[PDB]
Amino acid sequence: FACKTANGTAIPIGGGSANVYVNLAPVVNVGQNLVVDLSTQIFCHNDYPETITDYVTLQRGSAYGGVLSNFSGTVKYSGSSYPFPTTSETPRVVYNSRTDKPWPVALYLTPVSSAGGVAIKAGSLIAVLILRQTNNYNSDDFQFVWNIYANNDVVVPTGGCDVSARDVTVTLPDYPGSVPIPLTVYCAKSQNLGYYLSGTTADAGNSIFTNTASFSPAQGVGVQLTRNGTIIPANNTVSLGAVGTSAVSLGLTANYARTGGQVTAGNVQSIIGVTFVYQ
Amino acid sequence: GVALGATRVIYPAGQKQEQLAVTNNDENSTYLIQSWVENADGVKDGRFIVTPPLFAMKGKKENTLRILDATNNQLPQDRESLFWMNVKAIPSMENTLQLAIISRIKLYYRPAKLALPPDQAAEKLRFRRSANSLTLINPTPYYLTVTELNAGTRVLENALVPPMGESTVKLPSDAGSNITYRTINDYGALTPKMTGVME
Amino acid sequence: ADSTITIRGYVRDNGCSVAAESTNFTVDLMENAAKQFNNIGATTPVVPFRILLSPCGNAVSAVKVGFTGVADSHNANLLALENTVSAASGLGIQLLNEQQNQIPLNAPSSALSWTTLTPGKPNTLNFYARLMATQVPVTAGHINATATFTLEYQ
Amino acid sequence: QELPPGTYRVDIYLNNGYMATRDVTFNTGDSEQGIVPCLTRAQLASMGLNTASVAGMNLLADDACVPLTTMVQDATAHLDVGQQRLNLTIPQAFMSNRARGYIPPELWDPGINAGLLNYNFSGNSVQNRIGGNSHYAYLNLQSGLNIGAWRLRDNTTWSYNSNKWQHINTWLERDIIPLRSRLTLGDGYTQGDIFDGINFRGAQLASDDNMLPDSQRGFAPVIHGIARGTAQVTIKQNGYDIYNSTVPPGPFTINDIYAAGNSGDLQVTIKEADGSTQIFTVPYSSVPLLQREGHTRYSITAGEYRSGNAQQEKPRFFQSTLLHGLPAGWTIYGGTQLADRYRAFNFGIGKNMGALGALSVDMTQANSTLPDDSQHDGQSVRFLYNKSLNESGTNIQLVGYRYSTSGYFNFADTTYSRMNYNLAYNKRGKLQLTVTQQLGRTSTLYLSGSHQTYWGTSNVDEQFQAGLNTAFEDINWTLSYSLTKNAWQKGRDQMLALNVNIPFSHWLRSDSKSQWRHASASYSMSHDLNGRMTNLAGVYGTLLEDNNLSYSVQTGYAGGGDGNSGSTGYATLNYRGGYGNANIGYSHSDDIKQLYYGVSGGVLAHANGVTLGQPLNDTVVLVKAPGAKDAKVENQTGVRTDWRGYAVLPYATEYRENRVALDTNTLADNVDLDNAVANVVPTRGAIVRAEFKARVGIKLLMTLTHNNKPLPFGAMVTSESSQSSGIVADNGQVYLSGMPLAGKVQVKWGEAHCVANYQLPPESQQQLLTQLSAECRS
Amino acid sequence: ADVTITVNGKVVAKPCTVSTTNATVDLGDLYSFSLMSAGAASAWHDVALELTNCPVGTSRVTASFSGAADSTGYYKNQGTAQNIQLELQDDSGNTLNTGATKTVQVDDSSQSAHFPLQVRALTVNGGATQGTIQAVISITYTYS
Repeated sequence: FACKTANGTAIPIGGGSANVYVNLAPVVNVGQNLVVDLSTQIFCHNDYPETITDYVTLQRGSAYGGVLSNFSGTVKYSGSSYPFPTTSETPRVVYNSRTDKPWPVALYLTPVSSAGGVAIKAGSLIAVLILRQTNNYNSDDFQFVWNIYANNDVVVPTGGCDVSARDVTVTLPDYPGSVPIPLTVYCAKSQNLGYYLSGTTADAGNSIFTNTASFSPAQGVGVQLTRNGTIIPANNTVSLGAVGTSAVSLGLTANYARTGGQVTAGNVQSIIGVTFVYQ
Repeated sequence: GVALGATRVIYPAGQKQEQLAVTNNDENSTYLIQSWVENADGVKDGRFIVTPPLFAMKGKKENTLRILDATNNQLPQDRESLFWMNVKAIPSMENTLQLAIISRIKLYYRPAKLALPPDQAAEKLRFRRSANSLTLINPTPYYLTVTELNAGTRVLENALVPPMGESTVKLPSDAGSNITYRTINDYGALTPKMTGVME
Repeated sequence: ADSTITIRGYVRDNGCSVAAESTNFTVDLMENAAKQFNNIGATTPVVPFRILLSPCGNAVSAVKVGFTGVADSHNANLLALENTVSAASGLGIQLLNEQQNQIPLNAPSSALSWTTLTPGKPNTLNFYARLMATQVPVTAGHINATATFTLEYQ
Repeated sequence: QELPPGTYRVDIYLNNGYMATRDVTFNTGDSEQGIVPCLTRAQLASMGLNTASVAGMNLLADDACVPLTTMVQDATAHLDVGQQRLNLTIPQAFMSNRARGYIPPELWDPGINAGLLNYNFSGNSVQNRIGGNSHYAYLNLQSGLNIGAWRLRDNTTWSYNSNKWQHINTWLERDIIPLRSRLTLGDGYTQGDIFDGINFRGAQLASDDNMLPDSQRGFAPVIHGIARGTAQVTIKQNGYDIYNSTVPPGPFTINDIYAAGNSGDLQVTIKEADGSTQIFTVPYSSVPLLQREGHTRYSITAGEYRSGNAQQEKPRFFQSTLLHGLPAGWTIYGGTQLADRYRAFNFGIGKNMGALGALSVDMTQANSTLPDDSQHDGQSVRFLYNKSLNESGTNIQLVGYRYSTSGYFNFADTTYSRMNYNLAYNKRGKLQLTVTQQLGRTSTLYLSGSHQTYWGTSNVDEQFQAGLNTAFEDINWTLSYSLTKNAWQKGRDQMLALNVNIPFSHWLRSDSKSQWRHASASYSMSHDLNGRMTNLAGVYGTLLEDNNLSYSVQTGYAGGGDGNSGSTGYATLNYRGGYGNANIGYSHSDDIKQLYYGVSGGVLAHANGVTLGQPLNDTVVLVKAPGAKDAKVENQTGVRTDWRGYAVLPYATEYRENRVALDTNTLADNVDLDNAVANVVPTRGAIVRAEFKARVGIKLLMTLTHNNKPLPFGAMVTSESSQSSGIVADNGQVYLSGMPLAGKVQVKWGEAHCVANYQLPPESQQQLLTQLSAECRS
Repeated sequence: ADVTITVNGKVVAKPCTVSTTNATVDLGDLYSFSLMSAGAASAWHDVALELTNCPVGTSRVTASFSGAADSTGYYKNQGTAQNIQLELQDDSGNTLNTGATKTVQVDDSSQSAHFPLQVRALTVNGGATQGTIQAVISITYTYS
């Protein structure tokens, strides 16, 4: 029963217990979002199919790892979504092949945010897996913890919808330029949705954030926004309607705003968060 | 410490008055001003009007003096006319003695629209190198104001030549050869040295 | 040269500031209680009196000078005094140049001379005058008169 | 010469210089004549003596017999009672008011107490091909009011564009004469002397330079010596006698003439009356921070802060400045800043070495409290060298460097409201340089550079210019290069450009009455090193007689670089009406198409009504000559009277004489004055009347007799009819004016005898001058 | 903050309009009698200069002189008379040399500014010649 994979193949460390270094495709799904399939990676074979048929089950308590450790989902043991965190012991997969055959476990996620997500770095602990390899051969149970690290820094959905990306940075054509704001949002499922804003404003009308220029600050002009005629007050949820798998833009255009009087020339800088609302 | 505008006056034709600033600079002494014009013959006949003709001045002052016609076009308009402004300055108020001071300056009535532009006159004086003398003939309607006569070596005398006029001057024979001289412009300044042409 | 700046002008000529000198007489019958001298009695301490020929122009360079006054009857080259009962008797005033030479009264312009000047820098005339006992003797009294200098210019 | 000692009535001289004629008592003592007077200090101060100039004299009595030849050196008294004079020799330092052009300040004007408005509206309209039309509306507002010395000023505006008030600026102020200074309450800005320019509201008390005779203005090295006998010193520079005077014996000093370090150096030549000349030379350069010795410049500034940013604070403060001139080229100075979170203190001296070029180093330490309550100290220092003109046409105009700590900051760095103006990248040091070179006769090249370093970031801001002039005698050759570069951005900031200017008067008759002598054109080109070569021709000049209206025409062309080629076009007319000034400009550049209008003016609330006219400068004279209609005030452009007889001029220097001249030729045929010229010395902010005695009526010479005689000369005459009065010429003649047609005349010479009476025929009316003859009463 | 957006920029100052380009003042004609002493001078005379219609953020402008001075540093006459030099200063009493520069502020509202300046003339050596008088000076600008 030698196992391998392609990307990381981190060491079976302390017996059959291990770390792993894997790439990620966390997928927005109806019901529970996909996180990671392990048959994509884990190619285990029985070195002697003739002597032994390895009986690998998982014992319970195999939870997520790091800050992920507080969460629920399912886990597709042999394709069967069994509830997560692991509160029972699952059946066995038999191993009687020299073919490094895929290991049929895919991970699911109970979605709790709006469309949100948790970004994870490479190498950090993702999950803790209390497996258990007995065999037909004898009573050689050895039980072991497969720990999950990454080789990349991937965002996992926490809500049930999805955007183009979470990070857009722009610079205006300079005075009095104004830009359409390119981002589209789809879902897995038709959901009435909404959104509001976040950041320190300038105006009491909640429509002008400040220039947080770092060096050589231009002053007197802050951050005005619109959708198509529509100057937006901060922290007010604009609806979206029942949006499913169609990635729909939000019609937005960023703008200068003459805050006060004397206008200081120079450099301009501001970062703005958005907040999404289940409706 | 008294002074005038300048030295020389044109009355162009068509004019009305002529203005003349005169000035004492001293801040106490008082002066009485008479003003009268004679002809080029030195005869006072009141033909032109100076106002105010008689006054006084105590302290550092000034007066602008206006001068008017009183002939009504009775003059040969073919050429300019010389008169003499006669300016009497009187100290006002023990075995003493003082002076009165007169400015006697020229006057050139220039008529309207004479032929030659006046700058083009300085080249038109002709001559006749005559014995111990010189003849110096004006074909033009201008009074001519000449100095620095350096006939070769000898620096010689000043001259006024009448409009349509001439002059004959003395010549000491112990001189050089070439007639070299300067004259006066319409602004008092020296015109450059030129060269004389006789016969 | 996004904007342009221009001044024009000329210079105007100016004459001469002329300051005089008034001389008191304080001889007080030195000459006349002693003499008793002929009509050539121009024994009188002369006074160098000055003329301030300053300031002036620049082309101002040489002029013509001249004097007018009441010619005395005996010598027309003497100044008769004021016709005063409080005056003296038998005197006529002689003018002398800075070279101490008697000056012709009321001479016409034809005889005059071009007083050559220092352009710019100042000048000053420093002449003399005295009293010539015309009648013999001279009685006491006041010594009062006026005279006139005219300068015809360059 | 000599009379026995005692009291004499004697014409007191002072180096032959007459003062008065006092009975003076003499004693057998010490002079050239073995005798001493008994003089009083009250006499001597009444004679020219600065009494405090001689120490030990205030401790004396008032009238004690002054031991002058002993208490004062180089001091002789000499009586000559054959002419009764007292020739007195004194070292010049014991007199006063030797400032050439001194003015006594009690001759100064307060003025009137009266109000003031100054307005201006202007605006434009632009048509865009894409977008259209654009209309702009701004009216400006400057009122003021004066009571004696209470000077109150406010400015504000109103707005509207294609839209309201805004209160702007206000202060009331007043000077103090013995304190020689000026205090102001209200809006203000500080001065860039040691520290930086700061707008504020408060109290501001500053010494005023502009009281000085300007021979005191500027620094000059104060020159000391001692004359033995009476001498005459000539002083030269560049071969020119820059100063001459005959000098009395004694110690002396020189506080004199306007300085010029780029005239070379001083050529001192002292001719004592023997003929012996005390020769040396005197060096001269200058710091712009210099003081001439005895002066003391100061200010006292306090109040509340004003900026114009919403993100700051407006606290109270204080700041003090002071300077005083010193011997031997040394220079003390100093102010300091005293405010809330903050204190800042300079330390001083600068000096001219004379032979080595002038130089100054100064250093300031400050204590600071940042808005995150991190509190710091820091120091800074600055270095300024000057070296004057050499014989090779070469001037070192400025050498400047300044440096500071990291912990050094400014008060303005503290003023804010929220924390995190990027203060983590304060400057380290700053370099500047100013030198040109005279180029022969007909050329000159100008060279300038500056340099700026920061703590933190590795970026330096720099600026550079080189400008060359050549003139071929009408022809104006211009070639210059610019080069700056900046930290917050990218690109090398440069430009090369050129011009030749050409006038038109230099080809024609100078006395042709064409306006075409008052016209000129020029042509210029440039390139950016980056494709754009550009050029420009412009023809412009004056217009009808007073040139109050005048024209400007130009166009140029642009090419290269961005592919934005293009022709231009500008045509503009400006007229100045007597009521105020107005112009219209126009641009067309093929996409840009726009038109320009604006009317200013000034309003006066005075006692005789209200006056209207052109824009205003701070001190205006009323012209009061009632009856004038259209009056050419001489050397004054667009300046006439109203239909009433009044005018104004805003034009003012002050503490200085001013001259008021009027044309006769613009006058009417019936009104006369007495002197068309006035003269003033105003102060700052004042108002003057220009009163002139007008004489409306008929103008006339008469030749009048009585007792079959022209009456005796120079007698006095008044009109019984009019107010006008006259002085009798010879021949029984007098000219008068301002007269009616019929009436009667009073004449006094002895005791008043003559009374004449008259009536001219009325047909004598198209004549300005009439003449007749008559007799008197007596 | 579901999605954070970083927006940047810069504003730079552009040329405004002039109000004029065309300053010219004659002063009349006087006396080297009155200008006889070395270093005698004229009477001052006023000049105001506006520049209008300023783009946004533009705050300060430097004026950049040009003229033909002689070795005095004062400007050479181009008229016929001699010994005569020229005198421009600010109304803070500071010498405006050829080539020199001076930055001023800009009013926020009116998109414009002015230049309070004073001009007279002078002799240096005294006793100038009599004749004509000509003078022309140029000026360019930089923006801030």
